[PDB]
Amino acid sequence: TGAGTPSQGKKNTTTHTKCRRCGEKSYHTKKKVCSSCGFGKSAKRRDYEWQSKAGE
Amino acid sequence: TVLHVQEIRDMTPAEREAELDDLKTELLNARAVQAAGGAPENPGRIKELRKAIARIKTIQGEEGD
Amino acid sequence: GKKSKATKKRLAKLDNQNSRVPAWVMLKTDRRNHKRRHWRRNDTDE
Amino acid sequence: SWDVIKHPHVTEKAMNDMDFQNKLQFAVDDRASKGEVADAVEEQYDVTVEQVNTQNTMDGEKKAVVRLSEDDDAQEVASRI
Amino acid sequence: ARSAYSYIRDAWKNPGDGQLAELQWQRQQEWRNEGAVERIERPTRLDKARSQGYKAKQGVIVARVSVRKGSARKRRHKAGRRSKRQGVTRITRRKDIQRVAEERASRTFPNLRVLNSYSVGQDGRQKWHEVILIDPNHPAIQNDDDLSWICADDQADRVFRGLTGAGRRNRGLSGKGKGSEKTRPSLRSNGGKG
RNA sequence: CGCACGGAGGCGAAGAACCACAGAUUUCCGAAUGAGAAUCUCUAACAAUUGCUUCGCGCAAUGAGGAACCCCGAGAACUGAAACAUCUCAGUAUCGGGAGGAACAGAAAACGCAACGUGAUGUCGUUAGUAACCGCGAGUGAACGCGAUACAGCCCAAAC
RNA sequence: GAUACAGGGUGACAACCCCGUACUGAAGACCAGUACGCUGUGCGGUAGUGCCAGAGUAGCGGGGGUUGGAUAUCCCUCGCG
RNA sequence: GCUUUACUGCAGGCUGUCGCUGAG
Ligand SMILES: [Cl-]
Ligand SMILES: [Cl-]
Ligand SMILES: [K+]
Ligand SMILES: [Mg+2]
Ligand SMILES: [Mg+2]
Ligand SMILES: [Mg+2]
Ligand SMILES: [Mg+2]
Ligand SMILES: [Mg+2]
Ligand SMILES: [Mg+2]
Ligand SMILES: [Mg+2]
Ligand SMILES: [Mg+2]
Ligand SMILES: [Mg+2]
Ligand SMILES: [Mg+2]
Ligand code: NA
Ligand code: NA
Ligand code: NA
Ligand code: NA
Ligand code: NA
Ligand code: NA
Ligand code: NA
Ligand code: NA
Ligand code: NA
Ligand code: NA
Ligand code: NA
Ligand code: NA
Ligand SMILES: [Sr+2]
Ligand SMILES: [Sr+2]
Ligand SMILES: [Sr+2]
Ligand SMILES: [Sr+2]
Ligand SMILES: [Sr+2]
Ligand SMILES: [Sr+2]
Ligand SMILES: [Sr+2]
Ligand SMILES: [Sr+2]
Repeated sequence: TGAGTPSQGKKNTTTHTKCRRCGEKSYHTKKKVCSSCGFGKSAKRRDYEWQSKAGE
Repeated sequence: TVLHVQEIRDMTPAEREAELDDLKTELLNARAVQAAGGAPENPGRIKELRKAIARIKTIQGEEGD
Repeated sequence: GKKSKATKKRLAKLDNQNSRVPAWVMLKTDRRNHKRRHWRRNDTDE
Repeated sequence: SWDVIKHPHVTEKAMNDMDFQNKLQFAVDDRASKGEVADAVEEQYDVTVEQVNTQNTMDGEKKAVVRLSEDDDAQEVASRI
Repeated sequence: ARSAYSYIRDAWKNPGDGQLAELQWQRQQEWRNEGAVERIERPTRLDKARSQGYKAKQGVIVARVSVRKGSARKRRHKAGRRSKRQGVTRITRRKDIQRVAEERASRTFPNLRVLNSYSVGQDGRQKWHEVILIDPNHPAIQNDDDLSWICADDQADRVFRGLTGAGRRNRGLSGKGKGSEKTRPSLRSNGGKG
């Protein structure tokens, strides 16, 4: 079986969904954690300094 | 337009609560004629009915019911 | 798939957003729905 | 605060229920229960409600199919409003 | 004449001698079976507590904190590091055990502010420090001409910003002259070379 | 009678529109705090951690956000050295915690143009690429003083 | 015309067509709950008195980090004091 | 990337010593 086109057919699982906190389609319904804002993981909002260039 | 601010303040707390239910029924019956797609409408009155209900509710808060 | 009440409200909204820009807006602005989403071609959230 | 009855649902299927089954259809608030829809209809129209059937429409609203008693006539109630 | 306080002070000069030696051997057995942060009604060292700012008043709290002995509890590099940065065993932290104690205490009490702390001994594996904490919201303090300074908005979370005496001493701020070129006004202002 | 020049209709001399200040309203999720949940639901709620305490959540505090700035911790490598290990990049990037409208510092167990002198602290100019460091290689690098800015000095512990 | 010839608009190059612009005046915010003023308290000096004046500290040693800090930086850690 | 009696180091194991640590 090829890792390409024939392995794409099995992809019917729902993981990333609309988040209650930030509104982005990043709430992993199996992990109960948001990959965008960190909802489910932290009380604080997920922000990182590398999301922008060092001197910006 | 037909209902002014001074006229609502001249009213007693029980007259406002009575006028509120009167306007809510005129609003529901305007929305009903709009639901049927009727022609003998008045687009400017359905707009005023909402503003008037707001005015009575604002006066109810101001006077302490 | 089984939808929840909130999921239904969102899908309901997305369907309404899919209607055309009314005939009168064209006359008022004196002359495009950029959020045109198709069930097959495009993809919604969740 | 929110009102229970928003406006009456008047379509072809709504009229069939009114003419033949004595049922009045309403677009109600999505937080309202079957019992709360029953009470509000008995108060705003002065009728006796027997059964309420609710459906959450693909419009974001809640549609309620309200059946009246034999004493009341749905065709007569919908004509005055 | 000598104060009664001066006797508690003179006893703590040598905590391994006299009556205090027996008192510590006994008290530590109970302390080892207590928590990480334990609120206590009265300070073990009254002289030191009063000297540091403690008053037997409302809103003045004291708590004993036990922190582990030794160097850094550090993980080895999981990526490429030059010989210099390949250390695990001999690395020590830049904050002293007293400061780790003050911080653990202030977190257990999110409304209170750290006034000061002092050492109350150690065994072979842990160190104990008692921390004097103050309630900035209690009127018993908001009216105290000696402690009301701690009620100011800018004194909020003061321990975490190193504004404690143990903080300022660890930041190399003791000396006013030679040796404090890279420490004053702050370590961060001097590019972290202190 | 928004963007927005339509149609129908409406509002305004009972002074509307519009602007300023103040107030009313202000759904659900959200630190999110009764419990659970992809913004909904289930049966009275300061959840959790604390201080005070009538020891009752009765009175209070914390939580999270903010462009960067600020303070306290953790802390690379590419690179430079024409290789490379100390060194360098650099206490930089990045990470953890935290405050403010600015932070931090601060009234000498100072300085040490050694004096019959200076007199809290930041910062700016200079001192100076000087002293000092360094496979004494490449490189690294202050301070006192001076001229300015602005100035402001106080409270405990103990003795009785 | 001009204490106004800054700028813009207006069917083409506008001081004088329109908004503005100089002049004069008003308000809010910041400075600042600061300065000044006031109330209260009470500054200071002589002689006598070994009454008081902050400890794991000052300091020493083992191991590290950091710094220009070199024997002579600052800090952490273990032991001693 | 990988190897080793390549260079230099870092974990880890073994071992002495100091602290915890006391009476005869
Ligand atoms: Cl604190
Ligand atoms: Cl001088
Ligand atoms: K390197
Ligand atoms: Mg459709
Ligand atoms: Mg159903
Ligand atoms: Mg390299
Ligand atoms: Mg600064
Ligand atoms: Mg909840
Ligand atoms: Mg190279
Ligand atoms: Mg060379
Ligand atoms: Mg350097
Ligand atoms: Mg000097
Ligand atoms: Mg170095
Ligand atoms: Na699709
Ligand atoms: Na509707
Ligand atoms: Na705290
Ligand atoms: Na609002
Ligand atoms: Na609260
Ligand atoms: Na309580
Ligand atoms: Na090279
Ligand atoms: Na190479
Ligand atoms: Na070197
Ligand atoms: Na040492
Ligand atoms: Na240093
Ligand atoms: Na390879
Ligand atoms: Sr599968
Ligand atoms: Sr988690
Ligand atoms: Sr962040
Ligand atoms: Sr497709
Ligand atoms: Sr529809
Ligand atoms: Sr806080
Ligand atoms: Sr001065
Ligand atoms: Sr002294």
